[PDB]
Amino acid sequence: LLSGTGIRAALSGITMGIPVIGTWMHWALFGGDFPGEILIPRLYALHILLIPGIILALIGAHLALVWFQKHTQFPGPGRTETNVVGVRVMPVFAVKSGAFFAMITGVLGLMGGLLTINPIWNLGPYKPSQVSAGSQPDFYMMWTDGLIRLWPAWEFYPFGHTIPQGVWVAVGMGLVFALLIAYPFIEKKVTGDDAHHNLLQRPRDVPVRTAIGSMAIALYLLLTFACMNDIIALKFHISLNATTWIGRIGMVVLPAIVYFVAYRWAI
Amino acid sequence: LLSGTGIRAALSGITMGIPVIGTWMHWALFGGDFPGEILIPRLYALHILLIPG
Amino acid sequence: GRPGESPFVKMRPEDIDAGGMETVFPWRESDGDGTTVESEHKLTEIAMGVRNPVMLIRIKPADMHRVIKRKGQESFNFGELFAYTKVCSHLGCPSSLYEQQTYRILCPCHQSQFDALEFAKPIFGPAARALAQLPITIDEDGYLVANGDFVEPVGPAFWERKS
Amino acid sequence: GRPGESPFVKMRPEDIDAGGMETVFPWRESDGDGTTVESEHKLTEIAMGVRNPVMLIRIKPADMHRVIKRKGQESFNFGELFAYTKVCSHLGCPSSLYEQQTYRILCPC
Amino acid sequence: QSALLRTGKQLFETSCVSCHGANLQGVPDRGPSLIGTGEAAVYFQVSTGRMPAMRGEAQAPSKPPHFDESQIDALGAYVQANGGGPTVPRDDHGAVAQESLIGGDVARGGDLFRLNCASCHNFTGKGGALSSGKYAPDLGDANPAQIYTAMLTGPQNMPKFSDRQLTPDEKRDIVAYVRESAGPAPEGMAMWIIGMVAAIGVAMWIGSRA
Amino acid sequence: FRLNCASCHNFTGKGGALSSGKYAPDLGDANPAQIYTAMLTGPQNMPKFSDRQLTP
Amino acid sequence: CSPPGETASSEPGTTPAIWTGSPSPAAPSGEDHGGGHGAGAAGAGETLTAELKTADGTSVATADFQFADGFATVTIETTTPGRLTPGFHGVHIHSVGKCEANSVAPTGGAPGDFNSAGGHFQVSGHSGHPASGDLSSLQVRADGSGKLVTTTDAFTAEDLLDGAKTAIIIHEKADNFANIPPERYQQVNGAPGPDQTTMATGDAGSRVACGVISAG
Amino acid sequence: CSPPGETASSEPGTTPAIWTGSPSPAAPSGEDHGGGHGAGAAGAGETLTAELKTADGTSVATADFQFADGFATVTIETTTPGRLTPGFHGVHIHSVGKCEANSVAPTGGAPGDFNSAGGHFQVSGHSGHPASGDLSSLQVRADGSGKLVTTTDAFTAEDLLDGAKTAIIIHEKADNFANIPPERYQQVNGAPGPDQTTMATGDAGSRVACGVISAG
Ligand SMILES: CC(C)=CCC/C(C)=C/CC/C(C)=C/CC/C(C)=C/CC/C(C)=C/CC/C(C)=C/CC/C(C)=C/CC/C(C)=C/CC/C(C)=C/CC1=C(C)C(=O)c2ccccc2C1=O
Ligand SMILES: CC(C)=CCC/C(C)=C\CC/C(C)=C/CC/C(C)=C/CC/C(C)=C/CC/C(C)=C/CC/C(C)=C/CC/C(C)=C/CC/C(C)=C\CC1=C(C)C(=O)c2ccccc2C1=O
Ligand SMILES: CCCCCCCC/C=C\CCCCCCCC(=O)OC[C@H](COP(=O)(O)OCCN)OC(=O)CCCCCCCCCCCCCCC
Ligand code: HEC
Ligand code: HEC
Ligand code: HEC
Ligand code: FES
Ligand code: FES
Repeated sequence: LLSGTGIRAALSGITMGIPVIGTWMHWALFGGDFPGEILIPRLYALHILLIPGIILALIGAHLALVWFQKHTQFPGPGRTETNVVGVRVMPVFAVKSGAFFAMITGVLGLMGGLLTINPIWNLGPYKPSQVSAGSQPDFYMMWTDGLIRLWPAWEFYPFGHTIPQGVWVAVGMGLVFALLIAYPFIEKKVTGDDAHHNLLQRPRDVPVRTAIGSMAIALYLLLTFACMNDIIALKFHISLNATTWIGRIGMVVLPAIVYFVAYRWAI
Repeated sequence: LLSGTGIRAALSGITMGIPVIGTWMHWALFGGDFPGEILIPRLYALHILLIPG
Repeated sequence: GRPGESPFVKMRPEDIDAGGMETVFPWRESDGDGTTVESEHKLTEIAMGVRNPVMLIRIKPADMHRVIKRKGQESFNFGELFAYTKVCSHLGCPSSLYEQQTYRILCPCHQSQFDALEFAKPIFGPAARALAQLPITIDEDGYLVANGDFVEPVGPAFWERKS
Repeated sequence: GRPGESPFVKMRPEDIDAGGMETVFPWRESDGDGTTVESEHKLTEIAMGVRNPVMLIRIKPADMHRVIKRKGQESFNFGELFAYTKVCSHLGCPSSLYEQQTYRILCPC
Repeated sequence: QSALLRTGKQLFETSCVSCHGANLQGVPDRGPSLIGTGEAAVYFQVSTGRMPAMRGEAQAPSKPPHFDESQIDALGAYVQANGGGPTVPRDDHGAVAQESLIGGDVARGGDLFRLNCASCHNFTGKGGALSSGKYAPDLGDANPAQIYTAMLTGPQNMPKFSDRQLTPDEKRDIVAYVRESAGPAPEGMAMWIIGMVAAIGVAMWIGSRA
Repeated sequence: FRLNCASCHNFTGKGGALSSGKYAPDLGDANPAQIYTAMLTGPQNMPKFSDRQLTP
Repeated sequence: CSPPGETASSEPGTTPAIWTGSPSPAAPSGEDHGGGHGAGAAGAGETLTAELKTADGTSVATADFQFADGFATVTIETTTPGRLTPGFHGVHIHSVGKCEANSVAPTGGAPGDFNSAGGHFQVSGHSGHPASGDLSSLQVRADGSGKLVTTTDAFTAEDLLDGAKTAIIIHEKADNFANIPPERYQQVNGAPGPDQTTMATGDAGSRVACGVISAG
Repeated sequence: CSPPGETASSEPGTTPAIWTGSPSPAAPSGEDHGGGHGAGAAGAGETLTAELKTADGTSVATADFQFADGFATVTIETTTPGRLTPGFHGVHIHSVGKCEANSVAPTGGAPGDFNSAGGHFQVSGHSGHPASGDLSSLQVRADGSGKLVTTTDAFTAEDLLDGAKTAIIIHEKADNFANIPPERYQQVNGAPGPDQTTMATGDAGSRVACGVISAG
C-alpha cells in the first residue's frame, strides 16, 4: 500500500505530466495504464540486475580511479602535493579496512534485528482506493517528495493542453542532478583553478564553497522535513498548512540564512 | 510443456534419487513438491542475476 | 471488506447520513458477486481501476446553502449527495481524507485540500484542478446510480487535456 | 479440454472400448465444476497434481488371459479395466504412450 | 398501537424476561423493574449505545444493537404501556427525531454541558472514568435522540435529568454541543542517528584526525 | 490433442517413435476425415477413441 | 494560469430524474431467461402470477400458473391470514378474466365475482365433462392459509393464452360432482340424474375470491 | 536388483464390489440437508414426492408437495399420456396412505383404491367443513395430462406427518359439492339438504388413481 502509493504519485503522475512525451513515457514504462501487469517484473529486473550491474561497474571504476589516482590527503607535516603519507596496504590498512567492514556489517545486523523496517504486513496490499496518511518515500527520495509537496501548485495551460505541477518537480530534479554532476567544472570555471590538486583543503579554508555546501544541505534538509511535514505536524503539534508554508518560505529563506552563517563561521 | 517435462525428469527425479539428501535437496530447491510455486522465480533469479554474475 | 464474495454491494442514499463519506465503485448488474470465475475478475478490475473509486459525500443540509457549483456540474448532485473522484487531481493519489464541518477533501500524498462545498476546487497544496464530479441519481428501487460520466478526464492531468 | 468450465466430468466403463486409453483424474463431488471461485482452484490442483493423472486402459477380452497380476493388486482391475499411474516410475515423466496389440505403456522422456 | 404492544411482548419474552420477569417486573440481583422506565429509557439502551450486557458488569459496551428501529419501538411501547414513563422525542412523521433534537444554542448548548454532565464526560465529549468499574462513554457515536435519552432516562450511574431539571429545549441545545463538538520517517531518522553515528564514530576510532 | 495425441505424436502433430520398430506418423498428410476415422478406430498401437470417450 | 472552466455560480440546477437504465444492447446482449415453456400461442413463458382479490379490494389469494417442462407447475398461497374461513373453498377456472366485484355476462342475476362467461372454462374443443376449467376444494383451516396442488392439465400455456383472459375463482363449496348417484339419490323433479349446472362447473353461493390469470 | 515386491501368479482375484461411499465427516461438520421447511413434526422437510399407481400396478400419476415458507407448494405430472380420460377427476386427501388396489377400513364393500379410513383426511382438530382432506381436481383433455394448483393449506408439513401415512386418491368426477342448493333442488327423501357422504369428501365411482404421500 505505502510503496504502491509512492509509485502512483511519483512514477505515474510525474511521468505522465511531462509535456511532449509524458504519457508516452508512462505507457512505455508501465506497458499501459498505471496498474499495468508488467510494472513490478520490470522493476525487479531493473533492481536485481540492471541498475545494480551499472552500480557495480561504476563502483569498480570509482575504486580503480581512487587506487591509481593516489588518494588525496589533508595538509600536514610531511604531506605535500607529490607524496602520500599514511600506512601501507598490507599490514595496517588492509586489516583496519576489514575490521571496519566487520563492524559496519555488525551495526547493520544489529539494526536489522532490533529496529523494525518496512512492516509490509502492517501495510496492506496495494489497492488504488486505499491509502494512509504517512505516504512517504525512503529518506533519500524524501527530498524529491518534499519538493513535490512544497512547490506552489503552478500549472500552465497552453493551447488546448495542460502542463501539470509534476513537470516543475521533474525539472527541479533535473537541475539538481545536473548541478551536482557539473559542480567541479562549474567551480573551476568560476574560480579559475585548474591546478593539479592533491592536498585537500579544510572546509573552513574555502568559505564560499563550504557556505554553498551548507546552503545546499540546508535546502535538502528543508525538503526532507517538508516530505515529513505530515508526521511532524501530527506529533509536534503544528498545523499542516503551517508546516507546508514554513517549507515554502524556508526553501528560499533558510538556504540564504545558512549560507551567510556558514560563510561567516568558516571565516 | 517441453521444458517443464525436461525439468520434471532431470531436476526433480535425479534430485529425489540422491540417497541420503535427495528428497531434502528437492524440497529445498522447489520449496516443496515438484510443482512448488517458487521454482520459476528462483530459476529466473539464478539465470538473470546469479549465474550470469 | 468481505474477503472475495460479494465485495461490491448496491447502495442507497439513506445509508449515508449528514457529514458522511463512503467510497463507492462502478458496479454493473452484469458484474455480479464474486462467486463465479467470470465474476471476481470483473470485480477485481473494478477494485483495481485507478480512476474507478469515487467518494460519495452527504453534505449537511444546514451547509447545503454554501455549495457553489461548476459549469455543467450544477445538476450532478442528487439532493445533498455529491460524488467526487477520489483520485487527487495532482499525481493521482486518492484524496480519501474527508473533513466534515470543514468540507475539505484532503490528499495524504502531498497535502492538498479541495473544497467539497464548492465544486471540489483545490484551496491548498500542489493540486490546481478540481476533482471531477460524478453525476448521480437514484434508479428504480432507490439505489444510487451514476447519472452519466465525468464531463472531464478524472485522473491526474497530462499534456492532452482541457480540450 | 473445455477451457475452464467443467474440466473434469465423471466417467463410465462403457465410455472406453477395448484397446482404449483415457487419462483420468481424482475428482470429488465437492470438487464440482469450475464455475465458482472455490472450485477452479480445487480443479486446478487436481490438474496440476504431479501424482494425480492416471491412465485407464481397456484390456481386450481376448488378451485378458495374458494378464499377470501383482501381489495385493489381483482384484484392483475392474473386469477388463486397468488403472495405472501415468507418472513414469523412473524420474516421473508421464508414460502416456500406450500401445495396444502390444499392451506396452511407453514413456517418451 | 395494538401491534406495537403485541410485537413488544414477543421480543421481550425472548430477551429480558431473564432479567425483567413477566410484565416488566425486575428479576432480583439480575435486572431492575422496567415499570416507569418508559419508551425513551428503552430508547437509551437497545436504540442508544448502551444495549444491556448479558454478562453482569459495572458498565456495558454500546455493543451493536440486537433489535432494529421498528423493533426498538415495539419493545419501547410494551414498557410504556406496561409501566408509564418518558417517551422518546419523535418528529411529525413519527420517526424518532434526530435533527429536530439539534438545539439552536451551542454556546449555551455548551455552558449547560459543563455545569451539567461535562464533568463525568470530557469538555470535548470524550469519555471520563467514574465509579466502581464505571466509565462515562465517548458521546461521538450517539445520534441526537440518543443524546436526549441519556439525559431524560438517566442510564446507569449517569444522573437522570427530568424535563423539569433540564427543559426539553436545553436538552436539544446540549445535543448541539455534544455533537457539534463530536515507516520511512522514523526509519530514516533511526538510521541517521543510530546506524550512521555508529559508523562515523567507528571510523573516527579507526581513522586518525589530522 | 496435448493430453491425448501429443503423448506419442508431437506437440504440433509431427511423428514420434514407439517401442520397437513402431512409430507415430506425422499428421500433416491426413485430411479431416482420415484424422476423425483414425481417432474413431485404433489402427495399430493407437488407442481406440470411441465416440463416448471423445464425442464427435 | 488557472483551469479554463470553473466557477459557474448561476444556473442553480435541478434534481436528477429517476434513472431508467436502458436494456443492454447486442454488445452486452446477455440477459436472464424469462422461463422456458412450450408456448403454443403468441407466447406466455414459464412465469405467470395472479392475485385473487375480494369484493372489498383486498387481496385474498395469490395464484401462480406456468408451464415448466410441458405441464403447468402451479402454486397458490393465501395473501392474508384470514381470507378463507375454516372450510373448503372450491376453485374453478373461468373463461372471463375480469375479476370484477360482481358482473353478469348473460342476461340475468349478477352474482358476486360472477364475471365468468359460463361455468368452467374448458378447452376450445372440449365442452362436456369438467375440463381444466373445473377445480376442486382447497381447504383453509383456522390458520387461514391455502397451499396445495393437483394435476389438472386438460389445457396448457397455449390454451391459457386464449382470446379472452381467464381467471381463477374460488367459491365456498367443496368438490363432490353429484356424489349421490342416481341409484339412491333423487333430484327435485324425481329424475335420478344430476344437475347440468352442478356438472358443468362447481356451483356454490357468493364467490369468495377471483383473480385474472393474465399475469395479474 | 529387482524390487522386493513383484509378481502374483496365484490368487486370481475377485470383481471389485460396487463402491458405497460414506458421507464426509471431515469436510462436512454435520450432515448436509436438502429442502428447508418449518416441519413442525418429527421432520419431513421441503421435499415430499409420491407415485399414484393403478389397479394393475401402472403409474397413474406422480405428485409432489412440500412446504417452502409456511405454504405448501405442490405439482403433479401425468405418469402416462392417457392415464386420465377426456373428462374430469376429483382428487381427495385420504387419511390412510395405503395405495392398495382395493381395501375397506370399515365393515362394508371394499371400493377400488378405497383404503382411506373415512372420507377427506381432515385435520385432527377439524372434522366438519371440507378441510385439507380435499385436494384440487384433475381435468384431463384428449391430451391426457395433469398439471394445476390450488390453495389448500388447512394442514401443513407438521400435520402431514400424522399417525398414519396419508394419500391422494383421484376418482373420475368433477367438483360440485351439492351445487344444487336446497332452494331449488331436493334430496331422494324430499329433504332440501345435501348428503353427508357427498359433503364429507369428493364421492364418485371407482377410484382411478391412488398415491401415498409418505415420500412415495
Ligand atoms: C518543512 C518544515 C521544517 C516545517 C516546519 C515544522 C517543524 C519541523 C518545526 C520544528 C519541529 C519542533 C522542533 C517542534 C517542537 C516545538 C518547537 C518548534 C519549539 C521551538 C524550536 C526551537 C528553535 C527550540 C530551541 C532549542 C531547539 C533547537 C530545540 C529542537 C528540539 C527538537 C525536536 C530537536 C530534534 C528535531 C526533530 C527530530 C524534529 C522532528 C523531525 C522528525 C522527522 C522526526 C522523525 C521521527 C518521528 C516523527 C517519530 O514519530 C518517531 C517515533 C519513534 C522513534 C523515532 C521516531 C522519529 O525518528
Ligand atoms: C539470516 C541471514 C541470511 C543472515 C546473514 C545476512 C546476509 C544475507 C549477509 C551477511 C552475512 C555475512 C557473510 C557477513 C560478513 C561480511 C564480510 C565478508 C565481512 C568481512 C569482515 C571480517 C569478517 C573481518 C575479520 C577481521 C579481520 C582479520 C580483518 C582483516 C582480513 C580481512 C577480512 C580483510 C578484508 C579486506 C576487504 C574489506 C576487502 C573488500 C574487497 C573490495 C570489494 C574492495 C577492496 C577495496 C577497499 C576495502 C577500499 O577501502 C578501497 C579504497 C580506495 C580505493 C580502492 C579500495 C578497494 O579496492
Ligand atoms: C542550493 C544552492 C544552489 C546550488 C549551488 C551549486 C551551483 C554552483 C554554485 C555557484 C555558481 C555561482 C558562483 C558565482 C558566479 C560569479 C559571477 C561573477 O560575477 O563572475 C566572477 C567570477 C570570478 O572572476 P574573478 O577573476 O575572481 O573576479 C572577481 C570579481 N568580483 O568570474 C568568472 O570567472 C566566472 C563567470 C561566470 C560563472 C558562471 C557560473 C555558473 C554557470 C551556470 C551553472 C548554473 C549556476 C546555478 C546557480 C545557483
Ligand atoms: C501411441 C498412442 C497414440 C495416441 C494416444 C494417438 N495416436 Fe495417432 N497414431 C499412433 C500410431 C501408433 C499410429 C499409426 C497407425 C497406423 O499406421 O495404422 C497413428 C496414426 C495416426 C494418424 C494417421 C496419419 C497418417 O497420415 O496416416 C493420425 C491422423 C493420427 N494418428 C492422429 C491422432 C489423433 C487425432 C489423436 C487424438 C488423441 C491420436 N492420433 C492419438 C499413436 C497414437
Ligand atoms: C443480563 C442480561 C440482560 C438482558 C438480555 C437485558 N437487560 Fe436490561 N438491564 C440489565 C441490567 C443488569 C441493567 C442495569 C444497568 C442499567 O441500569 O443501565 C439493565 C437496565 C435496563 C434499563 C434501564 C433501567 C433504568 O431505569 O436504569 C431498561 C429500560 C432495560 N434494561 C430494558 C431491556 C430491554 C427492553 C431488553 C431486551 C429486549 C433488555 N433490557 C435486555 C440486564 C439485561
Ligand atoms: C457522573 C455524571 C454524569 C452526568 C451529569 C451525565 N452523564 Fe452521560 N453518562 C455517565 C455514565 C457513568 C454513563 C454510562 C451509563 C451508560 O452509558 O449506560 C453515561 C452515559 C451516556 C451516554 C451513553 C451513550 C454512548 O455514547 O455510549 C451518552 C450519549 C451520554 N451519557 C451523554 C450525556 C449528555 C449529553 C449529558 C447531559 C447533557 C450527560 N451524559 C450527563 C455520566 C454522566
Ligand atoms: S497526490 Fe494528491 S496532492 Fe499530490
Ligand atoms: S522419465 Fe525415464 S522412463 Fe520415464
